[PDB]
Amino acid sequence: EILSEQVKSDIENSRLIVAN
Amino acid sequence: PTHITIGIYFKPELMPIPMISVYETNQRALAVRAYAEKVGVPVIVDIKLARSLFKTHRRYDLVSLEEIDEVLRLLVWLEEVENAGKDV
Repeated sequence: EILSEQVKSDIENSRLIVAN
Repeated sequence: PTHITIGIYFKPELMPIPMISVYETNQRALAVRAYAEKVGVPVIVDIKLARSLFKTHRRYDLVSLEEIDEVLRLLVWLEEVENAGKDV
């Protein structure tokens, strides 16, 4: 699958995600 | 990019300025959204802001003075919103 454990971790540690 | 996903890290205990934690487009953007939803990290669909952070910043930058005030407003807003729901 397409998200590495690094990015998963980065998401977990974010306050928010801004999206379009 | 037809989809964009920008992540904001903010922990003032550690560091005063927020950071671009996540930076992805298209499929990877869709997967970031699905993963934040799964894992409970809030997703704010703000087209102008997504678009301009995408243009101005890169993964692991600090948020620059150009966009800092807008990002800070989003962060305060999110905190207020959490607090409104934290007592109910």
